[PDB]
Amino acid sequence: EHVILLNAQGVPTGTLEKYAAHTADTRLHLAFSSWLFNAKGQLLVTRRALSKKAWPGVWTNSVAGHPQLGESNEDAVIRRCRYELGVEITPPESIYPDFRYRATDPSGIVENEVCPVFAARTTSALQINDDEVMDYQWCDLADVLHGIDATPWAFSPWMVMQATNREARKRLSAFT
Amino acid sequence: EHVILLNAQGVPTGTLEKYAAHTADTRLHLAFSSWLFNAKGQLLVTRRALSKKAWPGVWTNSVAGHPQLGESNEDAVIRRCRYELGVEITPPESIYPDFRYRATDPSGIVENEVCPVFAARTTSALQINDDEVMDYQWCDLADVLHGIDATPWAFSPWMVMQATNREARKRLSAFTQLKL
Ligand SMILES: *[C@](C)(CO)CCOP(=O)(O)OP(=O)(O)O
Ligand SMILES: *[C@](C)(CO)CCOP(=O)(O)OP(=O)(O)O
Ligand SMILES: [Mg+2]
Ligand SMILES: [Mg+2]
Ligand SMILES: [Mn+2]
Ligand SMILES: [Mn+2]
Repeated sequence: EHVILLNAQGVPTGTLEKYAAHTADTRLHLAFSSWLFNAKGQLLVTRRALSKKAWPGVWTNSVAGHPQLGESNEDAVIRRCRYELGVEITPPESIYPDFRYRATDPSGIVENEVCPVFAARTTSALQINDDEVMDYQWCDLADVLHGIDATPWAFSPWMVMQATNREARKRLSAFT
Repeated sequence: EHVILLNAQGVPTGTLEKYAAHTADTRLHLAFSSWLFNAKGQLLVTRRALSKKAWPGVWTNSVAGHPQLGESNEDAVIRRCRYELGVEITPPESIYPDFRYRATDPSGIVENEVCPVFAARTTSALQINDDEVMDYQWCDLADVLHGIDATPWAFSPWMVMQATNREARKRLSAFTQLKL
């Protein structure tokens, strides 16, 4: 498992093993983020396990990860959905293609990522991997957005940025 | 370091070392909770360190803990503000003296408490103890209660229980006024 190093524009230039890649000095690399809703249209919010190297125990959007060499983003989303949440989904759709971001977690670990965002529908029940997810909630995107809007700090900075982007937010609410 | 065990009545019967006291079988014990406001009237919200035995890495109100033998609840609040936040405060005001709660944390640790709740004002800078607190925010009370109303699952339930109590809530409003 690797992350794909990106140059100034997003051209891959190499790889690092995923664990060695996330440090206090994390270099720019490829990523994705996805927002999952159920058939009923509830938003799935997850809490990252205490063993995640970056933002452990943080409430965030449904699923995020790092596409591997030669892997489509949509495939990356599907893979991590199965891996973290043991869940099957509809074909992921673009919600925030240009999302890119850098931040530092309370322990000083950095994530530095070009991160296209997607939305999709689960088509199966969840089967949680507790090495990745320590908790989750099915809720209403409206309340979730109220929450991000009221107390952003209660949530991952990445989740907050995606939901604060006008386009992404409008797309998530129409997805719903 | 211990907790003060209480019988069915809220009456002390002795003590138990703190760590050992908090398990899946936690006995009723004495505790406290405090909501801290700075001079501006902003509420301090904190994120419990990852190493906390109960609700590690969870967002909650400013400070909480266990009064020790011979110590008053109010001196408890004061000591813990110093210990966890390194911050001095005004005399803790009682805002929810009869709060009592039981809850199981994401890993099964139970907390079972008689937990009088206080509010105070800080009178010094923070010196966060990262053995106890991994993150904090200064914010507007109304915002926090909106976050609490919207996604209550994103916070420790104790903060939520205390905050949805009408009088404790009104008392907390009193501390949002600026004060020099
Ligand atoms: C970037 C947006 C956030 O760091 C996505 C990375 O997700 P993460 O869950 O940390 O990666 P994995 O461990 O591959 O799931
Ligand atoms: C009861 C309200 C919550 O469990 C107070 C105990 O909180 P905690 O901060 O975990 O106690 P200490 O470890 O003594 O600080
Ligand atoms: Mg992930
Ligand atoms: Mg405490
Ligand atoms: Mn990464
Ligand atoms: Mn306790």
